[PDB]
Amino acid sequence: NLEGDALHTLRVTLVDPNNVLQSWDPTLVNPCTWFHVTCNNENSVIRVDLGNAELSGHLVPELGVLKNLQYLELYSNNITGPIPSNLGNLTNLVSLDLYLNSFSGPIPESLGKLSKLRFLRLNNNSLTGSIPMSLTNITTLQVLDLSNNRLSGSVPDNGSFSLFTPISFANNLDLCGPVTSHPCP
Amino acid sequence: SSMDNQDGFILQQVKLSLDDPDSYLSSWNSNDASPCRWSGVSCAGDFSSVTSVDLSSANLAGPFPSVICRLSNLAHLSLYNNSINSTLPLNIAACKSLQTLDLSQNLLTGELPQTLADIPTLVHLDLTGNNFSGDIPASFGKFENLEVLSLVYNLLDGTIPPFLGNISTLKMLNLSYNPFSPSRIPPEFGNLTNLEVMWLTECHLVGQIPDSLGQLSKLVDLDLALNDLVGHIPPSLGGLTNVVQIELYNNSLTGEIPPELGNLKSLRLLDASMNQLTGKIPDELCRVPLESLNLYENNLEGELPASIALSPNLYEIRIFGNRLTGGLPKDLGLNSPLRWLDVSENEFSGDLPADLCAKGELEELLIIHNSFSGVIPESLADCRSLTRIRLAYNRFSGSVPTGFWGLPHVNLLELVNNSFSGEISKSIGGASNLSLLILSNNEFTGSLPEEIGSLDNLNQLSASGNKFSGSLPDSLMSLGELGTLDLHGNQFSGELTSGIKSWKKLNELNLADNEFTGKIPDEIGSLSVLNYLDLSGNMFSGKIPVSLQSLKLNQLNLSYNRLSGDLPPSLAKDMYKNSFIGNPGL
Amino acid sequence: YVLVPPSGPSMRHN
Ligand SMILES: *[C@@H]1O[C@H](CO)[C@@H](O[C@@H]2O[C@H](CO)[C@@H](O[C@@H]3O[C@H](CO[C@H]4O[C@H](CO)[C@@H](O)[C@H](O)[C@@H]4O)[C@@H](O)[C@H](O[C@H]4O[C@H](CO)[C@@H](O)[C@H](O)[C@@H]4O)[C@@H]3O)[C@H](O)[C@H]2NC(C)=O)[C@H](O)[C@H]1NC(C)=O
Ligand SMILES: *[C@@H]1O[C@H](CO)[C@@H](O[C@@H]2O[C@H](CO)[C@@H](O[C@@H]3O[C@H](CO[C@H]4O[C@H](CO)[C@@H](O)[C@H](O)[C@@H]4O)[C@@H](O)[C@H](O)[C@@H]3O)[C@H](O)[C@H]2NC(C)=O)[C@H](O)[C@H]1NC(C)=O
Ligand SMILES: *[C@@H]1O[C@H](CO[C@@H]2O[C@@H](C)[C@@H](O)[C@@H](O)[C@@H]2O)[C@@H](O[C@@H]2O[C@H](CO)[C@@H](O)[C@H](O)[C@H]2NC(C)=O)[C@H](O)[C@H]1NC(C)=O
Ligand SMILES: *[C@@H]1O[C@H](CO)[C@@H](O[C@@H]2O[C@H](CO)[C@@H](O)[C@H](O)[C@H]2NC(C)=O)[C@H](O)[C@H]1NC(C)=O
Ligand SMILES: *[C@@H]1O[C@H](CO)[C@@H](O[C@@H]2O[C@H](CO)[C@@H](O)[C@H](O)[C@H]2NC(C)=O)[C@H](O)[C@H]1NC(C)=O
Ligand SMILES: *[C@@H]1O[C@H](CO)[C@@H](O[C@@H]2O[C@H](CO)[C@@H](O)[C@H](O)[C@H]2NC(C)=O)[C@H](O)[C@H]1NC(C)=O
Ligand SMILES: *[C@@H]1O[C@H](CO)[C@@H](O[C@@H]2O[C@H](CO)[C@@H](O)[C@H](O)[C@H]2NC(C)=O)[C@H](O)[C@H]1NC(C)=O
Ligand SMILES: *[C@@H]1O[C@H](CO)[C@@H](O[C@H]2O[C@H](CO)[C@@H](O)[C@H](O)[C@H]2NC(C)=O)[C@H](O)[C@H]1NC(C)=O
Ligand SMILES: *[C@@H]1O[C@H](CO)[C@@H](O)[C@H](O)[C@H]1NC(C)=O
Ligand SMILES: *[C@@H]1O[C@H](CO)[C@@H](O)[C@H](O)[C@H]1NC(C)=O
Ligand SMILES: *[C@@H]1O[C@H](CO)[C@@H](O)[C@H](O)[C@H]1NC(C)=O
Ligand SMILES: *[C@@H]1O[C@H](CO)[C@@H](O)[C@H](O)[C@H]1NC(C)=O
Repeated sequence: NLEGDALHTLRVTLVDPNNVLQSWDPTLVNPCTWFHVTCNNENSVIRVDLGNAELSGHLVPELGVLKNLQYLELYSNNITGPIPSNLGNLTNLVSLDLYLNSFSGPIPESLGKLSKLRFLRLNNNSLTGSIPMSLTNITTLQVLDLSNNRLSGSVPDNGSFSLFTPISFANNLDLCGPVTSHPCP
Repeated sequence: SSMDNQDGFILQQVKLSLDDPDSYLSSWNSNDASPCRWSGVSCAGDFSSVTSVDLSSANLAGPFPSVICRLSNLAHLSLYNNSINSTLPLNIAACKSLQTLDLSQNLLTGELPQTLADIPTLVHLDLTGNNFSGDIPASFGKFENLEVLSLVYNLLDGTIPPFLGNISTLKMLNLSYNPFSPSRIPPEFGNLTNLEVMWLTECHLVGQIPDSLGQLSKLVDLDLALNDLVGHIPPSLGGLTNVVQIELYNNSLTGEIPPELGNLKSLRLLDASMNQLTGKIPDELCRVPLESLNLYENNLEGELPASIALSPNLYEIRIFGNRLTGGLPKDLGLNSPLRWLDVSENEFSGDLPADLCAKGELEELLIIHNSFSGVIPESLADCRSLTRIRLAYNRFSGSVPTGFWGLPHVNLLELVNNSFSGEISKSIGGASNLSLLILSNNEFTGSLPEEIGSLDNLNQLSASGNKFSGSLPDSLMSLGELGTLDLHGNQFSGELTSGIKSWKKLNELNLADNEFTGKIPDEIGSLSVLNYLDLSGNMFSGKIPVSLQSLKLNQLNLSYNRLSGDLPPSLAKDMYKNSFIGNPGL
Repeated sequence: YVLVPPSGPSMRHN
C-alpha cells in the first residue's frame, strides 16, 4: 500500500548494517506484519520503533504519508541530514523522538501543525537556528528536550512552553531568554 | 589479393576509439597478423575474416566505433553492458552484413537512427537499458528479416506505432518500460503472424485489447501488464493456440473471465490481478493444468471450481481480495507441488483441504479474513517447507497439532481471532526461524512452555485475549531479540524477576489484566529501548522503582495494582494523572 | 546496469 511504499522509501535511504529492516517487504499488501511497525485495527501504521538500531543515512519526506502515525522512534542512531518539513503533515503524531542522532539544520516550523504532540525529544543532535514559535500553540506538549544542540535565539516562554524548565534548553550555542542564563537583545 | 583484409587494423582503430581501463583489449596485439584469436573476436570461415565481435561487460567507454563497419563479414556485434555513449550514428547502416546487434545496457542517448532499418541482414536488434528518446522511426515498419526488436527500459516518448505490425518476420516485440505517450494497442499487431512474444509492460497503454490479438496462433507470452487498458478480456484470446503465459495485471479491465481461455492447452501462467473483473472463475480455465493462477484484487464472486486441484503443475494460487464463496477444493495440493496459496479477504467457508502440503513444497499459507472452520489438518504438522502461516480472522477451533508449533522455517505464525484451544506444545522449541508469534484473541489455555525461551530469534510474542495461566517461564526473560511482549487479558500469575534485565531490545511490555503479584523489579530501568509499559489490572505490590524515572516512556500504566509509597519525583506530574489510578497506598 | 523486471506474474501477497 502507500504507507508500505513510503516506509520502503525510508529503508532505501537509511543504511542498515544489522538488517533491522529485513522484514520490510514491499510485496506485502501492508506493512503491519513488518517488525518495528505497529498498525491499528484498520491496518494503518500508528508506531515505527527503530531506536538503538545502529541506523545511518537520512530521513525522507514520504514519512509524512503516514496520516495515523502516533509514535515515531528513530532515537540512538547515527541518522544525519535535516528533519524533513513533511513530518508536520503527521497530524496524529503523539511522540517525535529523534534524539541521540547527528541531525543538522533547522527545527521545522511545520512541527507546530502537530496539534496532538505530547513528546518532542530532539536532544543530542547538531540542530541549528531558532526554536519555532509555532510549538507554543501545541496545547498537548508536556515533554520537550532540545538540549545538547547548536540552537540559538529567543526561547519561547508562552503557551505549552510556560511550564518548561532550563534542562529542556541546556547546552545550546546561543539561546537567550528567561529560562536561559543570558537575556535577549 | 581478392580475399585479403585489414580486419586487424580496423579492430586496432576500434581499440584506439574506446577507453579500456580494465585492459580487456590487451590480447589485441598490432603485431599479430590475424585478429581471429584475439579476445571477443571470432572468424567463422576461411580468409581470416572477422564474423563476430563480443565485448560484453568489458567496461569500454566511448561512442559507437563506426570504423567497425569496415569489417565486411561482421554478422554478430555485442557491446552489451559497457559505457558506450552519445547518439547511435546513422552510418551504422554501413554494417550491411549484421544479423545480430546487441547494444543493450549502455549509455546511448538521443533518437533511434532510422538507418537501422537499412541493414537488410538484421534479425536481432537489442537496445535494452539505454537512454534512447523520441518517436520510433517509420523505417522500423520496413525491416526485411528482423525477428527480435527490443527497445526495453529506454526513454521513448512517442505513441506505440501501428507500422511495427508490418514486420512479417517479427517473433519478439519488446517495448516494455518506456514512458510512451498514452496510446491504444494497434489492431495491426494482429497481422504479426509469426509473433511469439508481445512484451508491452508499463508502456502507458490505453483503450481495449484488440480482438485481432486472437489471430496470433504462435504467441507464447502476452504481457500487457502495468498499463491503463480498459474493457473486457477478449473471448478471441481462446485463439492463442500456443500461449503459455498471459499477464494482464494492474490494468482497468472489467467484465467476466472468458471461458474460451479453457481452449488454451499450453497455458500455464495467467495473472489478471489488480483489475475490476466481475463474475465467476470459469470451470474450463480451472480444468487447464495451470502452474500459476493469480486473480487477486478483483470483484470476482462464486465458488472456486474443484478442477483447479486436477492440475499436476500448480505451485501458485493468489485469488485474495475477492467475494469468492464456498469451500476450497478437497484435493488441493494432493496432486500439485503447491508453494504459494493466498485466498485472504474472501468469503470462503468450511474445513481447510487435508493435503495442501502433500508434495512437501508449501511455503506460504495465507487465508486471513475468511469464515474457515474446523481444526488445522494434522498433515500440516509435517509441512516443514512452510515459512509464512496466516490463519487469522477465521472461525477455526480445536487444539493446534503438536508439529505445527515446531515447524523449522516458519518466520511468522499468526492464529489471531480464532477459537483455537489447548496449550502451546514443548515442540515450539523446534521453531528455529520463528520471529513473530501472534496468538491473540483465541481460547488458548495452560502455561507458556519453557522451550519458548529457546527461540533466541523471537522478536514478537503477542498472546492477548487468551486463558493462558501460570508463572512466566524463566527462559522467557532470556529472549534478547524480543521487542514486543503482549500477554494482556490472560490469567498469568506469579512475580517478575531480576531476569527482566535481559530484555535489552524490548520496546513494549503489556502484562495488563492478569493476576501478577510481587514488586515491579528494579531492573525495569535497565531497559533502554522500552517506551510502552502496561502493568495495569494486576496485584503488583511495593514501592514503584526509582529507575522507572530514567526511562523515556510514551505510554505508562501502573493503574489498578497494590503499589505503595511516595510517587518517584519525576513521575509526580499532571501528565501521569491516569497512570497510577486505583493504587490505594500510593 | 538497469535491472529489468522479467515478463511474469505479479508477486503481491498477505
Ligand atoms: C524479449 O522479451 C521476452 C519475454 O520477456 C524475453 O524472453 C524470455 O527471456 C527470458 C530471459 O532469458 C527467459 O527466461 C528464462 O527461461 C530459460 C529457459 O527455461 C526453462 O528451463 C529452466 C532450466 O531448467 C527452468 O528453470 C525454467 O523453469 C524453464 O522451464 C531459463 O534457462 C532462464 O534461466 C536463468 O535465469 C534465472 C533467473 O535469473 C536463474 O535462476 C537460472 O539459473 C538461469 O540462469 C530464464 O529463467 C524466458 O524463458 C523467455 N521467454 C520466452 C517466451 O521466450 C526475451 O529475452 C526478450 N529479448 C530481448 C532481446 O529483449
Ligand atoms: C557489467 O560489466 C561490468 C564490468 O565492467 C561488471 O562489473 C564489475 O563486476 C566485477 C565482478 O562482480 C567486479 O569485480 C570485483 O572487484 C572487486 C574490487 O573492486 C572495485 O575496484 C574496481 C577497480 O577498478 C572498481 O572499478 C569497482 O567499482 C570496485 O570499487 C574485487 O574485490 C572482487 O573480488 C571482484 O573481482 C568489478 O569491480 C565490477 N566493475 C565495475 C566497473 O563495475 C558487471 O558485473 C556486469 N554486469 C552484468 C549483469 O553482467
Ligand atoms: C563519451 O565518453 C567519453 C569517454 O569517457 C568516459 O566515459 C563517459 C561515459 C564518462 O563516464 C566519462 O567520465 C569517462 O571518462 C568522453 O570523453 C573524454 O572526455 C574527457 C573529459 O570529459 C577526457 O578527459 C577524456 O580524455 C576523453 N576520452 C576520450 C576517449 O575521448 C566523451 O566526451 C563522452 N561523450 C559524450 C557525448 O558524452
Ligand atoms: C507566544 O508568543 C509569541 C510572541 O509574542 C506570539 O506571537 C506571534 O503571534 C502573532 C499573532 O498570533 C503573529 O502575528 C506574529 O507573527 C508572531 N510573532 C512571533 C515573534 O513569532 C505567539 O502567538 C504566542 N503564542 C501563544 C499560543 O500565546
Ligand atoms: C537521457 O535523455 C534525456 C532526453 O533526451 C536527456 O535530457 C536532456 O539532456 C540533454 C543533454 O545534455 C540536454 O541538452 C537537454 O536540455 C535535456 N532535455 C530534457 C528534455 O531533459 C538526459 O540528459 C539523458 N541522460 C543521460 C544519462 O544520458
Ligand atoms: C511494410 O513492409 C514492407 C516489406 O518490408 C515495406 O516495403 C517496401 O517498400 C519500400 C519503400 O517503398 C520498397 O523500396 C521495398 O522494395 C518494398 N519491399 C517489399 C518487399 O515490398 C513497406 O514499406 C512497409 N510499409 C510500411 C507502411 O511500413
Ligand atoms: C477480533 O477479536 C476481538 C476479541 O474477540 C473482537 O473484539 C471485540 O468486539 C466486540 C464487538 O463485536 C466487543 O463486544 C468486545 O468487547 C471486543 N473485545 C475486545 C477484546 O476487543 C474483534 O471484533 C475481532 N474481529 C476483528 C475483525 O478484529
Ligand atoms: C548528550 O550530549 C552531551 C554533550 O555533548 C553529552 O555530554 C557529557 O557527558 C560526557 C560523558 O562522557 C562528558 O565527558 C561531557 O563533558 C558531558 N558534557 C555535558 C555538557 O554534559 C551527553 O553524554 C549526551 N547524552 C547522552 C545520553 O549520551
Ligand atoms: C493487415 O494488413 C492489411 C494490409 O496491409 C490491412 O489492410 C489490415 O487492416 C491489417 N490488419 C488489421 C487487423 O488491421
Ligand atoms: C499498479 O499500478 C499503479 C499505477 O496505476 C502503481 O502506482 C502501483 O505501484 C502498481 N502496483 C503493482 C503491484 O503493480
Ligand atoms: C528464515 O525466514 C526468512 C524469511 O522468510 C528466510 O529468508 C530465511 O532464509 C530463513 N532462515 C532460516 C535459517 O530458515
Ligand atoms: C490504565 O488502565 C485503566 C483500565 O485498565 C484505564 O481506565 C486508564 O485510562 C489507563 N491509563 C492510561 C494512562 O492509559
